[PDB]
Amino acid sequence: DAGTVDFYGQLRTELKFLEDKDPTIGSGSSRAGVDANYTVNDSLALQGKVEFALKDSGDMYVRNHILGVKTNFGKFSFGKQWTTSDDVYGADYSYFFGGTGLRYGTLSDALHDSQVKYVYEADSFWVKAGYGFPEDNAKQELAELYVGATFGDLAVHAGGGQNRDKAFKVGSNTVGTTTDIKADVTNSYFEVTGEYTIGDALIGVTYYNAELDVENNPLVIDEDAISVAGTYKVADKTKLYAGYEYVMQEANTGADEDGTLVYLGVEYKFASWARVYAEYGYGDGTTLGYTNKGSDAEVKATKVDSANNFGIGARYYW
Amino acid sequence: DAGTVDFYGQLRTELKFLEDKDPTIGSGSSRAGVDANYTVNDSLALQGKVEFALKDSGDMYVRNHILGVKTNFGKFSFGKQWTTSDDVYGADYSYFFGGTGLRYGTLSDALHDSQVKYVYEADSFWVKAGYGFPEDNAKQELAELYVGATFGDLAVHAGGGQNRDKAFKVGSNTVGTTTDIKADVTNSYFEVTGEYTIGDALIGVTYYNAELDVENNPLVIDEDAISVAGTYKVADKTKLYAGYEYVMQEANTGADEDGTLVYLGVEYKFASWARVYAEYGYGDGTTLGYTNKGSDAEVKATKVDSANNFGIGARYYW
Amino acid sequence: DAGTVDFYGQLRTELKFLEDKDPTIGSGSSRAGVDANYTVNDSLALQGKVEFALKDSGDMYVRNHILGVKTNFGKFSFGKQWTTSDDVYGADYSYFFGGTGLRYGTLSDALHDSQVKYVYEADSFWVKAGYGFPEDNAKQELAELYVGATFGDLAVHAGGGQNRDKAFKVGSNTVGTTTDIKADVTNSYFEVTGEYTIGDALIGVTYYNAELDVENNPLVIDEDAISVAGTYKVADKTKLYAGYEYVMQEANTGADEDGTLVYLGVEYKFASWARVYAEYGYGDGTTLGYTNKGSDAEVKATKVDSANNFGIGARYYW
Ligand SMILES: [Ca+2]
Ligand SMILES: [Ca+2]
Ligand SMILES: [Ca+2]
Repeated sequence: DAGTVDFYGQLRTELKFLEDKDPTIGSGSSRAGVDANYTVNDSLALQGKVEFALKDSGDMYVRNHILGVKTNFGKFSFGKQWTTSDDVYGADYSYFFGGTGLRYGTLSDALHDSQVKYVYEADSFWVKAGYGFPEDNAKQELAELYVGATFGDLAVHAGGGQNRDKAFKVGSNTVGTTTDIKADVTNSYFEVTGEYTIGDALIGVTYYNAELDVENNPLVIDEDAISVAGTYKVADKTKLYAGYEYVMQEANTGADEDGTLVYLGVEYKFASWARVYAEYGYGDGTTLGYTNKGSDAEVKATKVDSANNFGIGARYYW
Repeated sequence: DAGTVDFYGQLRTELKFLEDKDPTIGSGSSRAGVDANYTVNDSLALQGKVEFALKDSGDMYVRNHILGVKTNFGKFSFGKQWTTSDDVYGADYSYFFGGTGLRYGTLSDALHDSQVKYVYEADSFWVKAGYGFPEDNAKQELAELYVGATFGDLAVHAGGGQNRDKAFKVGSNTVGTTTDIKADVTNSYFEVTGEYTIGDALIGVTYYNAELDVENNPLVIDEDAISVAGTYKVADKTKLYAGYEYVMQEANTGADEDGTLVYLGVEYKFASWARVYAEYGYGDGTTLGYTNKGSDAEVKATKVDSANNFGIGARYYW
Repeated sequence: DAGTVDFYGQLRTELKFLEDKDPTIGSGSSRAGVDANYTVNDSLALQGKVEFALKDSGDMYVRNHILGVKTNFGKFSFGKQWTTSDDVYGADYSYFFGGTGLRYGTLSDALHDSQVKYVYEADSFWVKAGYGFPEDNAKQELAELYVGATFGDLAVHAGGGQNRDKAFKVGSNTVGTTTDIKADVTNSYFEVTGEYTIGDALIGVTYYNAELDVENNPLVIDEDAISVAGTYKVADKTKLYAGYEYVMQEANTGADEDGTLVYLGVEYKFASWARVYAEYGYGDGTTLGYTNKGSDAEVKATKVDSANNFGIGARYYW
C-alpha cells in the first residue's frame, strides 16, 4: 500500500577523439531525476517522474515529465517522454558511436513531448505502444506499436510506427542572408530483432526497413538496415562489446547509397556506481540521421570517410 | 529558537480542449521549491525561499527568490516575488479558465522581480503592500497597497495600486520585415471584495475598476469588472465551484466593449498529495489581458466567440 | 574507505547603489551544488561535483561540472571549472567592487568549460596548473601554472599563464544594422603575491603584469598592476577590510592610461550560515575588464569618473 521515492542520476564525463577534429573534454549527457511510485491496491498504482539535464553547455531543462497509471488492463504513461521506439531500441550495445541501422527516429531524435504511452507485460509476452499529439503542428505526428516475447534463452521483438514533421530541415542555401529549406516528411518504419543469451555471451540482430515520402513531391527513400552485435563478460567486472551495422538507402530517383559502422569496446565497473568506458568506432558512408542511446548523441544526416573515433568515458551513478 | 526547512512542489499534468484548437497534453506549471524559516526571538524571524519551474517546454528558471525578515513592526520580503495584488487576488476559484475581471496585472503578468513587500497581521485585521524598483527601466514601476479584515463568517478586502511599462507591446504590423509597436502604458486599479462561509458553501464577489492612460497620447480605457463565484463541498473529498465574470471596457474614443467568462468545475482529492480536476469554461467577448492563478496561464489581450473549453487536471503535491 | 556527499549553497540577496544609476534589488549570484568524495585507499580518492545557478534573471544552468582523481602523484580535475588563476586569485578581500589589478581573466571571465587541472600540496609548499582544450576554437586556448609556499606567518605565491580568444569582442559600430568588431587577442600574464597574518590583522600585496598582443596587427597593451589590501577582525563576529588598487595601461601606440579602485567594508556574521555585508567603492579611470570573485560580477572594459558605489549584502549559506 505505501510508495517509493527514488532520487537518481548520472555524472558523465567523456574524453573524445573524433575523425578530423580536436580532443574534447567535458560532460556527456549528465542528468538527475525523481521517480515516485505508489501502489494503491492490486489493480492500481501511480507514478510521477521528472528527469532534468546537467549538461555543461546550455541552459538546464526538463527531459522527461511523466504521470503513469498502472492497472489490470495495463500502464498508461502521459507527457514528455522518449518514443516507445527508443525504449524498445534494437541490437546496439555501444556507449558512443553506433545505433545507425535503427531507423525509428530520423525525424524524432527519439522524443515527443506531448505523448500517451501504453505498456502490458504477461507470461513474458509483452506489448508497448504510443501516440503523439500534434498539439496543432507545434509537434510531430507519431504513432507506434511494438510486441515481443522471450523463449527462455531467446528474446524477440517486432513492430514499428509512423512519424511525420510538417516543417523538417532538409538543407540550406544562404546566398550572402542565411536560410534553411523546410519540407514535410513522413518516416514509416518497421523492425524485427532477436537476442540470444549463452551465459557470458549475448548475440543480437536487428533488421530495420523505412520509407521517407515527401508531400507535394515525388521523392522517396527506402532504407533497409542490418545491425548485428554482442557482448561477452570476460573478467569479474569487465564486459566487451562490438557491432557491425550496414545500411542501404535507395532513392526513387535511381540514386543508391550506403553506410557502414563498426564498434568495439569495453565496460569496466570499479563498482555499480562507478564505470569507465573505452570504445573505438569506424564509419564509412552515409547516415540519414541517428541517435546513440548510450551517449544521448544526435548525428544529423551526413556522409563520412576514412573515419576513426575513440571515446573514453567515466560515469558516477546514484 | 530553531528553524524549519520545507522542500515542496507540484507535478501538474493537464489534458486540455480549447475552442478551435487540438487536444494538448503535457505539464501544466510544475514547480519545486525550498522554504527555509528560522525564529531568532519573539520580535525576529528569518526566511529564505527559492521556487524554480519544471515546465516541460523551455529552459528551466527561478520563479521566486526571497529574503524575508519578520518583526514586531511587520514582515519585509525582498527580491523576485509575485505582486501583492496576486497574493490578495479576489473571487475566482477556477484551476484553468477564469480570473478575468481581476485587473491588477494587465501589464505585470502578476510579477515583479525586483520588489520589496510588507505584511502585517493583527486581531485578524491585516495590511499588505509592495514597491517595485524600476532598476533603470529594465523593469516596470509598481506600487500597491491592500487592507482587509474578517468578521467571524464574512471576509473583506480592498486596495489596488499603480503599475507602468515604458515599452509595452500594444500591437504589430510587419510589412513583408516583422516589427511590434511599443507604447508607454499606465494601469491604475482598485478593488473591493467580500467572502462568506456557510459551512460547506462559500460565496465571493469582487469589483475591479481600472484606468489605462498612455503618455504622449489621448487614449484612455476605463475597465469596470464584476466577478461573482463560489464553492460547495458535496461528498467527502469532492468540491464544486463556479463563477460568472463580466467586464466592460469603455475607451475615451467612444468605443465600448465587453467580455463574459463562466466556469463550472470539480476538485476531487484521492488524498491531499493527489488531486484531479475537471472544468468547463465559456467565454465571449474581450479581455485586455489576464492571469489564471490556478493554472499559472497568461492570456494576452484577445476577443473570443462561441467559446467552449474543457480542462482535465492531475497533480501530485509534496 | 567510505565517502562524503555534501549538498551546499548560497542564497545571496543584494541592494546596490552604483554611480549614475538607480537602486537595484534582487539576487546576487545565488547557486547550489553537490560535492561527492570517496577515498578508495591511501593512494586514491574520487570526486564528483556539479554546482548550478539560482540567479533571479535568466534560464538556470550549470556552473562547474567536475571529475576529480587524487593520487600520490597529485589531484587531476576534469571538465567545466574556474581557471587555476581564479582559484589562486591575489590580494582582493571585497564582496562587490574591487578585483581590478588581478589581470588573469580579461578574456576568460575566470572560466573555461573544457579544461584539465592539476594540484599538489606538500610540507605546505604547493603547485597548481591547468590546460584548456580549445575543442576546435569553440573555446579559448588556456594554459596556467602557479606555485606557492607558507613561512609560518607569511604566505607567498607566483605564477601566471597565457589565454587567447580568436574572436573576442573589441568594439561596435552599428550604422543604422548593428554589428560588433571581433579580433584575435592574446593575454599573457604573471603575478607575485604575499600575505601576512598578525593575529587579528591580515595584509596582502599583489603585483600583476600583462600583455595583450593582437594577431595581424601592431597593437600591444602592457598592463602593470598593484593591489594592496587587508582585513582586521574587531568585535566577536565583525571583520573590516579595505584595499587600494592601481593599474597602468601603456599601449604600444604611445597612449598611456590608468585606473584606481578603493574599497572599504564590513563583514558581520549573525552566524556562519547568516552573513551581511556593507561596502563602499571609489573608482576613477580605466579597466580593460575584470571579475570580482566575491560577487561573481563581470565588469567589461570601461572608463569611470567621480565614481561612488555602495553595496549591502545578505546571504544564507548551507
Ligand atoms: Ca537513488
Ligand atoms: Ca514538503
Ligand atoms: Ca551542506
